[PDB]
Amino acid sequence: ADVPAGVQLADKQTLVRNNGSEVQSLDPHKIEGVPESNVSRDLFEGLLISDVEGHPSPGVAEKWENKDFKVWTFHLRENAKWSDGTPVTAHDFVYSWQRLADPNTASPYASYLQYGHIANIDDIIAGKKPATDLGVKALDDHTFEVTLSEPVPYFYKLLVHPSVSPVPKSAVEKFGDKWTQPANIVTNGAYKLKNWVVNERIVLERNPQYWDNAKTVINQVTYLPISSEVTDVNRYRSGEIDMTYNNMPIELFQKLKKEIPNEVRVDPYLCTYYYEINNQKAPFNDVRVRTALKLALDRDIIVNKVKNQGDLPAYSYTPPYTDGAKLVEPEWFKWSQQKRNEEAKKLLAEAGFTADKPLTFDLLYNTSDLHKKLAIAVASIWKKNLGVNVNLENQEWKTFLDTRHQGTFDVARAGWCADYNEPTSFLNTMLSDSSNNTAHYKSPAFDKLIADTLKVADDTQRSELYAKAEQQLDKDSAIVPVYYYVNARLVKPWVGGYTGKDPLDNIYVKNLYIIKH
Ligand SMILES: [U]
Ligand SMILES: [U]
Ligand SMILES: [U]
Ligand SMILES: [U]
Ligand SMILES: [U]
Ligand SMILES: [U]
Ligand SMILES: [U]
Ligand SMILES: [U]
Repeated sequence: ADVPAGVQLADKQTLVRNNGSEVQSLDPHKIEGVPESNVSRDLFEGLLISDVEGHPSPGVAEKWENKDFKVWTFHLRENAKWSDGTPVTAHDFVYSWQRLADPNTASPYASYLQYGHIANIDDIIAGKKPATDLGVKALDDHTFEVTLSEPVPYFYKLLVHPSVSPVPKSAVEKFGDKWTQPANIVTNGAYKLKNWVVNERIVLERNPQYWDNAKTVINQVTYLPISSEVTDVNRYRSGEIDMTYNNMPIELFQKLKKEIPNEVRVDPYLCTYYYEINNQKAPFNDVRVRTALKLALDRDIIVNKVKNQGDLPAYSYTPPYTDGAKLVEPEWFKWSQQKRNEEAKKLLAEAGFTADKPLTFDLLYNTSDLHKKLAIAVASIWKKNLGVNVNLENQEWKTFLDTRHQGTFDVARAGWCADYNEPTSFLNTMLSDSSNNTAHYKSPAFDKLIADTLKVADDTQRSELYAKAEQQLDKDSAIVPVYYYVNARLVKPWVGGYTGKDPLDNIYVKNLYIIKH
């Protein structure tokens, strides 16, 4: 943390953050969500990290070079250590990226190495070559070299993500799936794991072996798993929570802006809220049905009337303000809702649905006051506008993600936030073979458009291809875009270091500090 001249620090440097839900895991290769990544950034540190404003910056690698954007060489700082005192080396990264790639690990983020185009990853994911053929090597203990199959000028931006953080081989190998328990885990970030009580709390304590430990200020941070946004706000206002999770309750938000304006942080956020359609399950394999659902949803009611927190009506998957996005707003988005409603009704009537044999399906969401309120509103809008019936179903976070991967669903509430600020951080998840493709969308036309983006060495041609890829996605109505998020959360006045400037919201508790109060 960089504490400004003249700020008086509190004697007690502890922080309590709400984290939305119980994490899927603390293993960097088994996680895919925001709550998981929130904890992962304090415990495991990769090659690069985001600074306090979100720019990719030195992490374990103090400096790096690239040859033709294909061969990337990372110079690892000599004093990088794990919490047990042992050095962090390039061998740790070699083992770790191989483990990520290995199909036996079944990482939801195995395809992150396809997004970076690391040599031989397609063959490794497919079981054709062993994980040891991945194009990574330790040239020495402090030098990690990555070889890509084609030039990727933005490759280094990918490297702040938890899936490419190192994991300690000896603990993994010795304890298997219990390696992340507090008695066994070993970490290389600014913190170490102290306590982990499922559905209660995660408590982290400063890691004195962290190379940048002298600049860490917070000695202990607790992450809570509260999925009720009302409850989070309540325990924030009671004094227990210093930073809410960034999901705000419809019940209280308007009141909060008038009651504690200075605590209500609202900043840009590269995330999209949408209804994910299971594209492989009838009748959702019919484009007429998917298009009907997309068009009948009334974003103006949802965004400005029911939620009204500053979100923007969405017409794409990639947020339009992503670095490199130059998207074309489709003509349907400019129509009246009435006109969208008629076309929708028309498509379902065309698809064989009637008042007597209507369209009935489930709407799955992760337990939340916000998602439940939005799902009820969407259910009523779809009922009223299109005559479709929906059965709402909530599931806890971890189970919810597994259901989507399983494909044991119809429609699910969903949100995707960028892992790196470039359109492919969204678009790559809709590739036929992506491990993150829970829409189960498979389009050769879409796959080809994205494959072509690294076959040109021109930024405008690349941006035109992303725009066309979004148009392919939209034409197929793979999903139902709802709104682009704003990052809205409450932060006590004594919490220093949170700028709100990072559109990815990659917070590190090592950058924060408690002001005397
Ligand atoms: U004190
Ligand atoms: U650049
Ligand atoms: U940029
Ligand atoms: U269903
Ligand atoms: U509620
Ligand atoms: U460039
Ligand atoms: U105080
Ligand atoms: U105090």
